Amino acid sequence: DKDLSTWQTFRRLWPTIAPFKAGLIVAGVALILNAASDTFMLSLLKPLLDDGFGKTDRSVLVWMPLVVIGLMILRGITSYVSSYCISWVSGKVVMTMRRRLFGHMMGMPVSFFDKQSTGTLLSRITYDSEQVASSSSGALITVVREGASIIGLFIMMFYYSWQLSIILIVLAPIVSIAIRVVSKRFRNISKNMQNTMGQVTTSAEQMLKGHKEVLIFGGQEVETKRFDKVSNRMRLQGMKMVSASSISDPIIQLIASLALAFVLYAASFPSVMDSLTAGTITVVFSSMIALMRPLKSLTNVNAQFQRGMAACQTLFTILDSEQEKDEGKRVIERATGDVEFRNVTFTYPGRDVPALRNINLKIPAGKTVALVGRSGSGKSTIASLITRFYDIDEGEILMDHDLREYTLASLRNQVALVSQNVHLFNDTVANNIAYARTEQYSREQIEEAARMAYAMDFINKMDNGLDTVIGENGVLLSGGQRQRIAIARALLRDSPILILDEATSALDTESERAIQAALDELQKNRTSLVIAHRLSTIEKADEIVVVEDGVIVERGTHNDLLEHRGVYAQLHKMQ
Amino acid sequence: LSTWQTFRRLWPTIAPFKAGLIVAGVALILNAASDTFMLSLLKPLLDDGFGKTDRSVLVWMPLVVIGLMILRGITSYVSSYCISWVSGKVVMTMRRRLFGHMMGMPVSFFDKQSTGTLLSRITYDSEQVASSSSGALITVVREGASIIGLFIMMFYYSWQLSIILIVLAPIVSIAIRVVSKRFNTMGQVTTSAEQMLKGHKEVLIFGGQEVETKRFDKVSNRMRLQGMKMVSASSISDPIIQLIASLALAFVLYAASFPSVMDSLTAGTITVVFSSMIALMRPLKSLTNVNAQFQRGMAACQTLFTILDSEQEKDEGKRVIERATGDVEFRNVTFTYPGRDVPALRNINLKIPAGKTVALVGRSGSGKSTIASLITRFYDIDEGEILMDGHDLREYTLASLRNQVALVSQNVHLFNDTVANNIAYARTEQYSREQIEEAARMAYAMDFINKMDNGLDTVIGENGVLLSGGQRQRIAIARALLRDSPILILDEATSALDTESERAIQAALDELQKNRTSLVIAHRLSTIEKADEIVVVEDGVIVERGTHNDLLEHRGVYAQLHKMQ
Ligand SMILES: Cc1c(/C=C/C(=O)O)ccc2ccc(O[C@@H](C)c3c(Cl)ccc(F)c3Cl)cc12
Ligand SMILES: Cc1c(/C=C/C(=O)O)ccc2ccc(O[C@@H](C)c3c(Cl)ccc(F)c3Cl)cc12
Repeated sequence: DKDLSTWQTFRRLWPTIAPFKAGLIVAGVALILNAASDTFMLSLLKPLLDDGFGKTDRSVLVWMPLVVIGLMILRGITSYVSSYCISWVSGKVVMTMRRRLFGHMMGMPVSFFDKQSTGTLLSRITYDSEQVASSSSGALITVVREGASIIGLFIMMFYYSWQLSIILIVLAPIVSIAIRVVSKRFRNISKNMQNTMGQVTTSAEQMLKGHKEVLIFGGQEVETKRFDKVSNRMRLQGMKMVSASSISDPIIQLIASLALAFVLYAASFPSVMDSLTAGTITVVFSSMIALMRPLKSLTNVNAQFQRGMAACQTLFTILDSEQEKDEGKRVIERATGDVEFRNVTFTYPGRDVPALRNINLKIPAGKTVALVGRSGSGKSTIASLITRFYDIDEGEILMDHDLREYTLASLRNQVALVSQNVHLFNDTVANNIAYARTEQYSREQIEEAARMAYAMDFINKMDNGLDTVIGENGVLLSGGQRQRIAIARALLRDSPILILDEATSALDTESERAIQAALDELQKNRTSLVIAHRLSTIEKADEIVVVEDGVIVERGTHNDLLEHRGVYAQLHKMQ
Repeated sequence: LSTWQTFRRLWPTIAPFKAGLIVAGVALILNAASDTFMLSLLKPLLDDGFGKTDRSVLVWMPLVVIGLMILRGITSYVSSYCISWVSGKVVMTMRRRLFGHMMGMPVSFFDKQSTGTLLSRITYDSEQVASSSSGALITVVREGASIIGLFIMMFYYSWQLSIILIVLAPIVSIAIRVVSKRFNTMGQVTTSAEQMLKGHKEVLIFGGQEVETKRFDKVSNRMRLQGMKMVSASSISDPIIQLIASLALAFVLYAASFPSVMDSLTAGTITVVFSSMIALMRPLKSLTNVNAQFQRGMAACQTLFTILDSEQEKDEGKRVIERATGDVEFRNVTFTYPGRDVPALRNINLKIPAGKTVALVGRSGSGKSTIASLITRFYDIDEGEILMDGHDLREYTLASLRNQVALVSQNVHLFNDTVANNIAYARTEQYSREQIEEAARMAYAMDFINKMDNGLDTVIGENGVLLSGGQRQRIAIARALLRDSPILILDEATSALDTESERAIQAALDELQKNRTSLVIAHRLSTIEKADEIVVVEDGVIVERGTHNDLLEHRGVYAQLHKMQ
């Protein structure tokens, strides 16, 4: 199962890697020469013992130290080169994975974000994309280098004492099965301790975060005894974790030791020790010893690699997720702003009570309409629907054509959102007022935008004034100032359809007559949809609609609904 | 001086277990000795086994190797188990100590530091200390035994070559020094992605996909460059070090050529001498880096002694109250958060007559929440006096005082356990499951509990991954209801009001607030208008108050405040 899953996942990833195939190829050749350094250095023992102590000083003297120094230079160079090439390929593929995930997540449905913590996604894309590369790199390096060295060593063993090698080979399958069984018995118990440590973490974190309810409700004994239990289980699982390998390693090298001691017990018998010499035994047996590390490394590569692909899969699924549905094909430059809800009903995902039902309303160009009604109702939902954050279930919302006929980009350039909870990207004030159009709007343009939004009183108080850096997640700006900055954005862009949210707005602003003048100047021109909560806007609004339980129950003018004096006057009395 | 004083402050926690350390130490000694005895055997094999003596190649070697390997494996297993046992015991003792102590600290301690930082103190630092110190001990003993076991063999089998190597060791040391000396962007990646996911709403309108894509491009590529840089630096270091060592060894071998030397050497003598020289390269590497790891361990440990030496909140109150159906009163209370010098609360006087619900409204940042924080004595005041039943809150022992208050807030933490057990938190045995279940429906929390797979015995699993914002709130109400606490503190600033079933929560509050003292940081219109007294807070002071004939018109701020929300 999992070999197949991991291999299809890998064939998915190879497109991302193939552009850096040159780096891969180079690293591989360097690894080959690296393994040959070691092979050719172990060969150097034969001429040393036989000739250099068969009465010849030239060997030990002139060249042997020279060749060793040169081989070590070669080893170091192959080492550094392979290291660098692999680290380069990995850096590239990791960064590529990350740009893919970022670009994709940016284009996801809003439902995807309100539901998931920003963190989990952020953490996964930084950690997993690095792990895929680490595991893949290690696996490749192992196969190449150590599979080259086992070849070198097997051939050398066969040239020097063709006989002894086969005794090792015939022993190989049963030794392999023995080692594999011993390995599978004990060492495969990381997740046990991962669970237990997750419990340690959970207890500690619940106590630290919920410190205040522990204090009020007096659960110190409960939390304590709980930690006493889980920490001891964590201890015991750490000890079982070590015991696994403490038991499995000596056993395994003992098995290999038996195989080698049999080979050596044949070294004493006459048929083969006659042809051979004291220098050949040395190189052959040292080859066999050297082989133990490559064999160990190679028989764990599937573990390493399948792990890498198991993380690559969690990245791939995020990529496979469905992005925002966008099939408009219609584009509009500077819409007029004639927005009409016809028979709109809509229920948020997962819920079972519609946030809106049979909603019918009409907003003509250049004029405003206030959505007042019991807090918690669907006026906010109405606002959210015009931007296609959520697709209605039944009916149709028209802009001049159904919103879903329009490209999301074109549809969204028509809409300007002014609320207190606007996001302040950490950057200059000017670049926050001209978020994604720094190239299109002049400095004087931005200056006048901020002036007309009655924001310059608190900008001129900044450190560098208008070029001061707001952000750092918005500490430097209060809400009454965030509103005016949002208003500056909207004035600059001069979008044809405004969505104004005074719900979250703070009317407790030392400067709110200025916020009111900014709004008056903002909405002179264009269609406006206010989730109203101010005396000023409901005073000047062209139409007031009263919403409860996702239904429009009364429509009319302020004065006409007070002459009427029905539900609107009930709200008037209440607020 | 500090690096060792910290270890001696720590040694008391370890000394109960020195019994394992010494056993591990002997095992390490014998392990080094086994590895040395095999290099010893190297000479008999060659010389004797091919001084025309199959006696050695059949008898000596095949069985002595197996014996030595058995001993090696057992010494390894034993030292492993001993060190692991002691290390587990100390990390357990220390994690338990830190959990208890941190829990006993005041809220002033938690405001400064992140919760995740304090969690790291328990999960990692406490393990890193024992890790680094265990590794220090093992390196010291094991490799300090191997180094001498090898040096002896070296000088014995050929004093000539060995002194030649020793005379070179100083220069080699200085050289490896000079090169091992030559041995933010991640924050920008996490930030560039996090403030994208934050402003996804603002990125979709204004069309900020392009500018964000290229911002990321920049940041990601910059960290890729940094990440390659570090590995390149690390990579080059060791090749050069191996080259240096190999130079010295090649010179030694050029020396073995001279006839005065070679004559002493045999096929086996030189073999084992150079074998031990090479083996010595890993003891030396380990023995030069050991004090660095001890340093980092003891630094992590003095971090935790900084935590342990901090003081737990003060509970000198010797007064107990079984239960207090009584009023809480603020008498000219003034407060300033430690570290700030502008009082969050100036001269304040506030009465919450028993049974009555006093709803206090105030601007989001104001000291309205500070009041409810003061009643439970999360912080002590600077001037004034808070009386519960006409006696200073500080007169009481904190346990009794907090038994009288129940907190209800959306963000109330739900601890990984059964729904039922969360409702009877810290008093699971006291209340019968009938009491619990009644408390559950009385809070309208049952509408969603039976939907759960095991209902009331379903466990909130994986740090609270199951429940909704609005569900936690009804569970908190159930907890306070069941406990039936005289003083109700109801936090509605964190409430998250827009929910699927808010009428349920509202009626739950209706039931809870009734015939019970309630002090609510109110945002809801309903809990406000049907409250006994409304109290406005502006900055550190109270501006104006009002009942039901005054709720009609307030002199101060209430008009605009009510108009905003
Ligand atoms: C020692 C060893 C490990 C290592 C596992 C670990 O260290 O965890 C892993 C896989 C192996 C597969 C075959 C095998 O066959 C023996 C006959 C053999 C060969 Cl073919 C060559 C040289 C030898 F020395 C031996 Cl003994 C030994 C193996
Ligand atoms: C190889 C090595 C490391 C390791 C550094 C690293 O790996 O980072 C660290 C410190 C050293 C100090 C002296 C030294 O002297 C050489 C001549 C020597 C001796 Cl005295 C004994 C046996 C030998 F095999 C060698 Cl070569 C070598 C050292």
